[PDB]
Amino acid sequence: IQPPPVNRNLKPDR
Amino acid sequence: TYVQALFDFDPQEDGELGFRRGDFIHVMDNSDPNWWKGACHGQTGMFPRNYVTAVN
Repeated sequence: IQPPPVNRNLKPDR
Repeated sequence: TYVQALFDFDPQEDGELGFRRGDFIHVMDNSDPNWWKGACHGQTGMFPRNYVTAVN
């Protein structure tokens, strides 16, 4: 069990 | 519309919503497929869709 990678280039404030 | 956190999320950028595993979040804008926006602990912010599950 492990948190998913966070994909900040997909953020909607970008 | 509610979701529950699957993992802790430690925010790194302004606008990111902090929560712990198990917390309930009120979804306010899930228009983006990747990052949802909602409220937890008296704040609004965004967080990855895949850090939560819908609940009933």
